[PDB]
Amino acid sequence: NTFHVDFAPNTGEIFAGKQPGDVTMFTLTMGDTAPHGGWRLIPTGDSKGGYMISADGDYVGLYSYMMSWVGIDNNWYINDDSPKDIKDHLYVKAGTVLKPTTYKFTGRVEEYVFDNKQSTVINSKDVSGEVTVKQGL
Ligand SMILES: OC[C@H]1O[C@@H](O)[C@H](O)[C@@H](O)[C@H]1O
Ligand SMILES: C[N+](C)(C)CCOP(=O)(O)O
Ligand SMILES: [Cl-]
Repeated sequence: NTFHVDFAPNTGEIFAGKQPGDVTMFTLTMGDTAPHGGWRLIPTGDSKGGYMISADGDYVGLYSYMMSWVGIDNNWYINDDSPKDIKDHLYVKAGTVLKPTTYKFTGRVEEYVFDNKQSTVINSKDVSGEVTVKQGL
């Protein structure tokens, strides 16, 4: 089926400290050419509520560009009817302190349709990814 999703950690190195600017932790690309109503990311496990979890026991908040956070529902969502693959990124807010360790994210992605118009889930995939933060000496 034409539904597809790519959840990948960012290739570039991340450095421990107060992040100098917005830094992408993960890249998320999902799409379908044939009809649907929208898309959502439901964080799972210890990612509950939009969080990366460190091997030091720290949660760090993830933010989105394309989608919008609904905490009442614990999901990022975006409503769009179009074939164009959605280019979205999970990132950390500037000034966010990162520690030189391994940050994990688990979730599941869902696709839907509106009739009428309340969410019916057409597809799901379980995304996950990790990013290991380097150090500045
Ligand atoms: O486009 C409808 C959306 O409404 C939001 O409130 C909800 O959190 C999403 O899961 C989705 O149902
Ligand atoms: C934005 N969030 C509520 C999903 C995560 C929390 O972010 P922050 O409290 O780490 O800034
Ligand atoms: Cl957000």
